[PDB]
Amino acid sequence: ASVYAWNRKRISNCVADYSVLYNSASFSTFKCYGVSPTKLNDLCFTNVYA
Amino acid sequence: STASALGKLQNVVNQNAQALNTLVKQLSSNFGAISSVLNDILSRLDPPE
Repeated sequence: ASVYAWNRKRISNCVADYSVLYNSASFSTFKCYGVSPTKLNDLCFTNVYA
Repeated sequence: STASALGKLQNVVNQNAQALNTLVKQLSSNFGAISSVLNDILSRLDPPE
């Protein structure tokens, strides 16, 4: 989507494996602010937004 | 029959209890950090922060 019409997706009721996202090198920039990326595999949230 | 004739001892007890209560409740403050519980900070962040 365009910047002024950015796409928003809502995620719930699933198991997420962020490890496969982090170990992949396909991304130029991967920056986590409130959490440590290596700790994401343990915390359980609700109401994820992408 | 008449009550409230022992205000001094009751006053002492109340003061002590109130001080202890506020000391305990101070443990829920934030002090400018992101959270007031050590476990959540420890289980969400890398040490350097």
